[PDB]
Amino acid sequence: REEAVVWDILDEVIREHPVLLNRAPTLHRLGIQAFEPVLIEGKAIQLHPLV
Amino acid sequence: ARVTVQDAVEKIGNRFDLVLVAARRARQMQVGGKDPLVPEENDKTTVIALREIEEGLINNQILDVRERQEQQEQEAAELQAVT
Amino acid sequence: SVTEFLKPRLVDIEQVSSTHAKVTLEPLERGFGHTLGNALRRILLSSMPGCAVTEVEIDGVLHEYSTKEGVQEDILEILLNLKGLAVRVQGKDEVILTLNKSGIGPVTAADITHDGDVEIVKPQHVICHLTDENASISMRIKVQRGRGYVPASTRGRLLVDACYSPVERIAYNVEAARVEQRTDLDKLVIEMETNGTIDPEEAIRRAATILAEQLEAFV
Amino acid sequence: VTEFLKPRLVDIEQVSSTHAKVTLEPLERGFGHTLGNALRRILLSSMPGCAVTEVEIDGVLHEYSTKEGVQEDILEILLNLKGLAVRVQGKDEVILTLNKSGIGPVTAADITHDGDVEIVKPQHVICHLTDENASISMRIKVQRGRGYVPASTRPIGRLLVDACYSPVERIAYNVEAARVEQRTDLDKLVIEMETNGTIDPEEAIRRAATILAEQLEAFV
Amino acid sequence: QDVVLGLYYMTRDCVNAKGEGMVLTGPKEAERLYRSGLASLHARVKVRIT
Amino acid sequence: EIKELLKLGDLPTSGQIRLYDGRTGEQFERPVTVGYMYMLKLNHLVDDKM
Amino acid sequence: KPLVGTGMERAVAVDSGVTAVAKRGGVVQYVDASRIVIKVNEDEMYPGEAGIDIYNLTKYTRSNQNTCINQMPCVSLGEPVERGDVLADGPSTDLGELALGQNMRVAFMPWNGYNFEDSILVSERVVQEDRFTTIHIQELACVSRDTKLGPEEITADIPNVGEAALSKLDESGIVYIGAEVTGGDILVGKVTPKGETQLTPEEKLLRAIFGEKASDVKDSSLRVPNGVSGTVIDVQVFTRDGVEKDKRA
Repeated sequence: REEAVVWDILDEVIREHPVLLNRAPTLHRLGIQAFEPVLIEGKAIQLHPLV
Repeated sequence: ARVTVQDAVEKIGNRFDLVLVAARRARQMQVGGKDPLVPEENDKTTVIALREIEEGLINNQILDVRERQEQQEQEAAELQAVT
Repeated sequence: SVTEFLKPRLVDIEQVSSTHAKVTLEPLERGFGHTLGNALRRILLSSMPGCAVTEVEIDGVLHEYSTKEGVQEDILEILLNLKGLAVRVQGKDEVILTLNKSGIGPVTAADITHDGDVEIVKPQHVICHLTDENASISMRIKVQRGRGYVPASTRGRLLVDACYSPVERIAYNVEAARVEQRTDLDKLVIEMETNGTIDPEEAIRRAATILAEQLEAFV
Repeated sequence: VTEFLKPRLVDIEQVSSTHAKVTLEPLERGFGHTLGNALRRILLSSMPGCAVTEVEIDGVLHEYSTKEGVQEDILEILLNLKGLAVRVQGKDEVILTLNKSGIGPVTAADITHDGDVEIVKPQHVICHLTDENASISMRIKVQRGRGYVPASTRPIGRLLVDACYSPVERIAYNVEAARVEQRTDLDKLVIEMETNGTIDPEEAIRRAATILAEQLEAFV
Repeated sequence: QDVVLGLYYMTRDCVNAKGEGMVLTGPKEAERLYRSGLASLHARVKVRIT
Repeated sequence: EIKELLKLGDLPTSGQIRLYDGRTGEQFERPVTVGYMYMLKLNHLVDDKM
Repeated sequence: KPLVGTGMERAVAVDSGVTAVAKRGGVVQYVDASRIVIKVNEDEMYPGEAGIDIYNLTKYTRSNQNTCINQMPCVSLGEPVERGDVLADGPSTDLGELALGQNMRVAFMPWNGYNFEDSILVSERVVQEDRFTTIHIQELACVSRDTKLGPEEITADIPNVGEAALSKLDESGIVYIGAEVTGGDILVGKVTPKGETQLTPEEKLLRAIFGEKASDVKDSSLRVPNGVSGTVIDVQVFTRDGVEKDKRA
């Protein structure tokens, strides 16, 4: 039901829980790297420009 | 929060034993019985363990000594109630 | 019920030594962070009441491309040191100061004559160095009250760019905030660094006062 | 430093009903651009409007259908109403009603007068009729609001139309030189705004300044 | 692609720009000048560096 | 012929106009190219991919 | 109507069967949102049948890629037309010219890195005017298979859900036309007599003792795929002979 209290729980748990981002053709080891999630309103991953 | 682990790896120049010892500390802090030795700043057990290694008060040997002492205390106190 | 917006509050003001600070405002309306930051930045680095040296004359200098015997610093270096020489003066608009010294060692700002109501905020500021005991330096500086930055190119007298404005460096950074329900908000984080004449918070408050006073004919 | 001058409204060159030209004078060095940019941002961002929100047509269930005798699709009618301009004075919300019959365009003027609400563009075409025996009886709900409010974030007859609570449409400012008060180096500001007609330029400028002052009131 | 273009545009010199040749006491007032528009971003000057 | 069609209107012939920034209100040097390109919306929507 | 085309737009639009080209020239007589009537000219009128053309426009219908094929008239009443002229323009067409998308004021310049590799920065005006809004028509179907343990029924009586989930469904267990359904709701509530097992060691007796009636009524449902909202624009029911089509049918 996506209440108003679940979002606070999600914020509490996302703090220090790295996630792995991995593009399809992982040619070399850099093709998969971990980032700390930041909650973004939308439907698309916002990926740092440098990587 | 944490950005890097380079100081911790500098203190344990293996980059892999660091992961195992930090995992053991986080497990001990999550089951956990024990409590952080560094002022907790609203961080999960992983960050606490890595920062606590960064301070230089834990590595494999210190943790092993602590576990041995805890087992000795359990043996003694459990023995006192028995005999 | 259609006019009130999220009124910002200074949620936190962390700072460094009193010449530097960092002011965080949160939560600002969508896009209000940029307008407040830009207005405050422009007002602070463009027109702020303040005074600083404008023109200095040496006893034996007649062109800016000149030199004095017995001084480590040439004319350009000493002009630069005077450029950042922070000075505070009372209601007097323009006041002339005198500097005389001879003796091997640095020529600190505090060694300028203390007569008058002029107050110096950085006593240990280095103005010039001299090596020869026989050589001497005698200087008179002119500080005036102005309304921003006046490069010398705008038109034995040597001119110095008048850095009236107290703020040395100012920059703002708009970051995303969050509220219980709304998400697309702004968090203004002003990063201010003054010359020491006034505290950063006092400078921000004076800038806000000026900008609000500019709007007294509307509100 | 005799302290800064205080800008004040000097003129309003109302070129047309929709777009006007406000003037502010005097302004010191730098203050012209700063105030102009701040007012542009405030004006474009936040100004109360009266965009349509809900429409209840009698013979329509959803917006993806058609009514016999109406040239345009229903969704076209909803879009045209989204384009509508309306001004109310005494109420946060009002429920306009429209009843028209006979061949010919259904202009906004056919909306019942309800004198408290003024339609600023009577010629705004909403829909066409084809035959004399086709009738439209649609209830339009208009309410006060601010910014852009999509239909998603907020019976089966009701059709929800995206709100566009923004009377302004184009703000342009240029700083000029005004040799006034026997003094030079004083700039005059001109704020040429083009609204949809649902707000007076003087009120818009005053409200923008009020918002900016309230925001600045945090640390004054 | 864009960071490199930005830095390349920043760190460059033309023969003459606004406020060419003036002497600056440090990077901070250089930024203060550029933001206020007194001297162009690319103008040969003399700066005191630490 | 593109230049001629530009010149028929009041628009600049070079095809580049001077754009002021929305946020800071300051001018962009190096006037930029501005026009009306015909853009499409491809049938690859994020909610069909997320 | 793309500002910079190639002149081939009209040929593509008219040739493809999306627009309603006029078979015979004449004068339009009655044109509403779903029909165009052409009064054939005296010259072109065939000897005999009279014989004025009627064009039925195809309103919102599903396409092979979940897109809406919508034909709308582009002519006003009393407007003459010629043979080969365009009367209604289909999806992504304008006055007989193929216009796939929109055109909008574009400016080539790096903007704070928000267009780093090839990304595009859109002004909120484009969203406000709803000029890239696209209608997608999605078809959802539930089947009542003659499975063992009895057949399946499309009744509205469903367990494990109160009247709140049944609010949109009518008395016949089907959603109203025009309901503003959202993700996770029930479209066509079907419950299968093909449900769950018979009494085993007083299963039903123990359920009655507890206080809850667990029956053979097992809840299937045709629920909208999660996260998809929209409006129900049509409901079609197909029934084999001798099945006693329900009230909604």
